Amino acid sequence: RQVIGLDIGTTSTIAILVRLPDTVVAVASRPTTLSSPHPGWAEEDPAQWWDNARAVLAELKTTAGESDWRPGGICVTGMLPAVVLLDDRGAVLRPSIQQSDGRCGDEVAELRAEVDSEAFLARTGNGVTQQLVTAKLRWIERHEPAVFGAIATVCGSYDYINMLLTGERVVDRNWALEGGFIDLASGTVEADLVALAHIPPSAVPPAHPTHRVLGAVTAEAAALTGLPTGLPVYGGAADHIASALAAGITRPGDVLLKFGGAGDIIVASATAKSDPRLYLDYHLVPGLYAPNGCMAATGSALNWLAKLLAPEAGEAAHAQLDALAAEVPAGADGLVCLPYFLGEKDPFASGTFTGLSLSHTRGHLWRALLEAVALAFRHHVAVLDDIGHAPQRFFASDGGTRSRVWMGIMADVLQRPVQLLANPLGSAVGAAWVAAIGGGDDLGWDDVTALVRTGEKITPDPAKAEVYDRLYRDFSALYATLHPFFHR
Repeated sequence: RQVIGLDIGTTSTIAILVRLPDTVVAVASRPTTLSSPHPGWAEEDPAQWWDNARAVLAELKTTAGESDWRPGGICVTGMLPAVVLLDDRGAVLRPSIQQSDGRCGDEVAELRAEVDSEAFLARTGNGVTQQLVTAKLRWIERHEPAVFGAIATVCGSYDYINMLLTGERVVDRNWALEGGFIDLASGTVEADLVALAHIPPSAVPPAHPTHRVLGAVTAEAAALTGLPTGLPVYGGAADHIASALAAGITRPGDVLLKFGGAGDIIVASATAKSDPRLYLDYHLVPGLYAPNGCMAATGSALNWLAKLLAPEAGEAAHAQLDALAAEVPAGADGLVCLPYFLGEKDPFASGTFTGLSLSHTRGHLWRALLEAVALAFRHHVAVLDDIGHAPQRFFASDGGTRSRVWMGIMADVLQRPVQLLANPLGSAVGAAWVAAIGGGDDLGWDDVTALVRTGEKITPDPAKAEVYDRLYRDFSALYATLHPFFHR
């Protein structure tokens, strides 16, 4: 029994064909262009998503061949919240504004001055930020009133592709929630909330939950994509959440730790409870929420430091530095690092190394950074705990998992077992799974992990709890001490 996931990614459009329960029959990809017409702008062409999607779906069929082509449902995921504008005829008004876009600081300031940023965050479980569809909408109204006045539909990237597939008009709950349109209490688009963006409430399509069938592939879209006519299409899926699912975050208390360029932490919870510190999403798993967080400098901060410390080491840099840090005690001999090189995610704090002496070596520096990143991950976990999400079962994925030293450090700091895994194909897998569970009940959400490369489960050394606890206390006190100085 066969199923497809499609991922409308930021620099890449990826589709996979899975034969259940545990086989990836085919993978297709295509590059996507991130434009920036002015500094801090991040835009994409929704017509390239669609062209990418047609190519990659058709290639799936061409790769697997007709004799192994029997797809039974498709789910589309991608980045969010992207802002796509359609006029009354369904045509794209201007290029899509991506979530990394930075053009709307002024409107964020107004929004923040015009509503209670806490009441708001308690309401939508997301903060008043440039990532709100609402902030980008206010910017457009003031900078491109003609675009603004022509808006019949505002939606996200994968919502747009789904419309092209089914002719339905909806958005993912999660696009609307991250976007600022949904009240957690009601789980629906609120007039109230749309009004803030000064668009008519008709301009935002009804929200739709990922796990439910959204519609079927139309005749036009069968033609353009190769997909069978009438193929069931599921709700669109938020990319980072589908990634959490694929990593096996399916039960309340499950936590994913993503050692990417920027770090993420994603947790499944029965508790919906916004917090100034952590953003909220619905899980794909019905009934669950997915509080999540991001840290700006993670693998990026290591790449920076590896270049400084192993200038002409090439790729071996990390391997070489990992080895040095290995020979260095936990806590790095009194080194304490704050890892906020782009800021953190509150203020504009900055990277700090302290406790340095002429005895420290490149290994201590590398280690201190390794430990600091771990420590920031710990802090999130403590926050999750505080809010009542009860973090307990831990997974790590992405690039940093290739470092046995880093992961040993992570576990010793967290003082819980950490299950390492590889999930290279990414979010597309979380998406195939949604359609997998919709086309029968021979499978649980649970079962996704047959599709990923689960690896070593690392146990902490309990004798390290006492040093990392004190380091944690130091890290915390370093930041509290340097706060006033950072906001001088």
